[PDB]
Formats: sequence, C-alpha cells, structure tokens
Amino acid sequence: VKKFPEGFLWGVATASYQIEGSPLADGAGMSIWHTFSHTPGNVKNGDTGDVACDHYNRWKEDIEIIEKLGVKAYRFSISWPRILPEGTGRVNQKGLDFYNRIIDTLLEKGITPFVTIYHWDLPFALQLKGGWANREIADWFAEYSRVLFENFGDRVKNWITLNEPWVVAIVGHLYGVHAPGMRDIYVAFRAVHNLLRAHARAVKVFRETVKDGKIGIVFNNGYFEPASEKEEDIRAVRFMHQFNNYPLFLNPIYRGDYPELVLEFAREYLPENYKDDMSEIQEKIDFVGLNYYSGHLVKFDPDAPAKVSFVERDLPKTAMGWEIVPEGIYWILKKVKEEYNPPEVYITENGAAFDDVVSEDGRVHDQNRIDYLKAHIGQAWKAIQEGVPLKGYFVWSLLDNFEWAEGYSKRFGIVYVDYSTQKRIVKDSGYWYSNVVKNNGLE
Ligand SMILES: [Cl-]
Repeated sequence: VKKFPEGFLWGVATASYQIEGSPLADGAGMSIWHTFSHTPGNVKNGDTGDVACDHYNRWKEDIEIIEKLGVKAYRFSISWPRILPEGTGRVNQKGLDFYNRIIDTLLEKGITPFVTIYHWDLPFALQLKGGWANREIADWFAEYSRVLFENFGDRVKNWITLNEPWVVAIVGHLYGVHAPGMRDIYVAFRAVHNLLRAHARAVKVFRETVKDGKIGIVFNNGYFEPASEKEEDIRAVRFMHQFNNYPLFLNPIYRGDYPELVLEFAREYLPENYKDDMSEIQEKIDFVGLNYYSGHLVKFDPDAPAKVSFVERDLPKTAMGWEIVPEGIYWILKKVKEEYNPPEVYITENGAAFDDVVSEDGRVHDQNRIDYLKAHIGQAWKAIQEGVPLKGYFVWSLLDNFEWAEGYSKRFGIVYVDYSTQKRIVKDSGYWYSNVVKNNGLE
C-alpha cells in the first residue's frame, strides 16, 4: 500500500496540436507547427497535425473516456491561433466556443481543468514578426492570456503559462528540430528571456482578472548522473541541471538572475541589459509543474557544442531510446523543494512510448508502460513522504498523438488510437490507472 493525500489530483494530459486536427477549421489562423510540419523534411514520414486524433470533432467522447476512467483532472492546451487568428487584435468566437464546450463538459462531470495557455502552436502571423525573438511578444502573450482569463476564468481556476520553455527556445531556435526551425544561439537565448518576460506579464494580468485562481509554469527535466567521480563530470551534471532543468527559469523567477553555469556559457548570447527585466520576472507564481521522462549519463567532453555529451548506458529504454530511471522523478521533486521551495508542485507529465499493438484478444498489453507508470508513481509517493508539496500527477497522454518531429510513430497514450478509423481502445495501462485513481494510490 502507498496511499496519497486526500484530494490529491490524478490527471491525464494532452496538447492542442497533438490531438485536435482541423488546424484551419472555423476561422483559425495558421500556427508555426502547421507551416513547419507542411515543410518537406521537418517531420518523420511527412506527418502533420492536419488530422491527428481528430479531437476537434471527438472531444465529447474523449472526455467521456476521462469520466469513465474516473480521472479527476484534465490538463489540455489552447491553440492561440484558434482564439486570435493574427495573434493579436481579432478574437475568433468559434475558437472560444470550442474550448467553452470542453470546459463546461468537464465541469458537468466534476473533472478539474488545468489549462496550458502555450504548448508550442504559436500563430504564424506572429512568427512573421519575430515570434519569441521579438521583445514585443511579452505584450502579445499578455493580451492573449487576458482574453483567456476574461472568457474562461470564471470556470477554469488552474492555469499554466508556458509548456517547457527550454524546448521552445532551444529545440525551436538553436537545434532547429522543432518549429520555427531556426539555428541561431543568440536568437535562442533572446527567446529564453522573452519567454520569461511573457510569462511574468501573463501572471501580472491574471492577478487583475481572475482574483480567485492559481497560475504556474511547466518545465522539462532530466535526471542527469555523472559518468565518473572525475574532474568535471560532476560539473557537466551541474551545468545540465541548470540549463536543461527548472533552474534556467526558476533562478530568474525566485532569485532574479540566470543560474551561474548558464551565464558562464551564455552571457554573450543574452541581451545586453537583460537584468533590467528581472524584477518584473519575479512576479509570484502559485505552483511549479515539472515534466519528467528519463535520465542521462553525462560527461565533460572538450569537443561537444557546449562541453557536454551523453555516454549511452545499458538500461531499459523506451521506444524513444530514453533510459528508464524511475528515481529521477523523486530526485527532481526533492531538488526543487531544496533549491527554490515552491508552495505547490505538480508532476505535469510522466509517461512512455512503447510499440503498442492491438492483440488478437482486442487489448493492448502494455505491461512495459504499467511498469513504467507504477514505478514512477511510487517514486513520487516517496517524495510526498519526505515533505515535497506534490498536489497532483498527470499522465502524458490520454491519447496516442502527433509526437512533434516524430510524427505518429511514437505512442505515449493510455488509450490507443487507430488512425485509419479513429477508434479509441483503452489500453491495459489505462484500466490500470483507473484503479490507481479509485484507490488514490498503489497496491
Ligand atoms: Cl526586439
């Protein structure tokens, strides 16, 4: 037995571009992911988000699956260009109606909505004016956030500004692997900083508009381990934690500057007077969302892009080639309490990709996933027993979906989607998770 606190929030998570399809229905503007995925070469098999899970039509059914599984919270994102097709200015009522229906249904069924404002589908119109590179996005994003708060904050009270701003900045603008597909280190660090400014401004507006809600922000994290006791391996680890994990953003939010080893690597790429923005950046947040999947062995490496490389290891791995390290989710929960002590934490994503098949017997026997989930939930339970204020846990994902530059080739769902028919088939992991939520814990 591992019982969780009373009221602990068991969740599933999605994102708009990954599941909705119909990216241009009902007056929506193009997003950067529409243009990026329609560009030849950017995404595995030429996949796009044109159809996806077709949630834009099947939304009532999907929520009926959430209700049927007795899952208590649904984390979903809003497509900015469905709401304001040019990014600023004109509000598309039909985009607001689509999300109103999802919000009302969830509340009817007593399911708690957690809204992600930004999960990567920037309006193409704003990308043409620089996107996250342009300091003006702090105003654009505040105006968008304000529209959401005005229209939905009477019913939604749990809000997330940005999903994984490191990935948005660095994978989008330095590695060029995600939209908008750029490779410029100076842009990428201007984007980090603008993401902070935008986040803080949204928080400021939220205090003015939704005087009874809670607002937070979500970070990707890895559990990095050093290759040795060596000279500099423990430092590589230090650097990777500070750059890749929550501190790149929480050092500014909580302490008013970027982390030490980040400024060592990147002071030259950040704007000249970036500190002028840091007191506004410290706008108080109500919680921190941490996402966690894998862990990594890392070494000092004098030839690498940024003095760090990954030493591969012989550990179980998901279809992503990601190492299964369940104790990272404990480590990161302990570390956030230790370093910044936020009042409330949520695990906003945890999950895995495996090559799921439908069996002759009609079922998906994803024991590899049940094992992955059960193990990580156990490590989260542990951190609760050592005082980490963890108030909820969100499985990535309710559905198999468009997995960014991987396309439909990676399945992270607790419900299997057959794309040829759009039929949902609850996987074992999903029936299982249902019982975890019924029992409010393990065994
Ligand atoms: Cl600018």
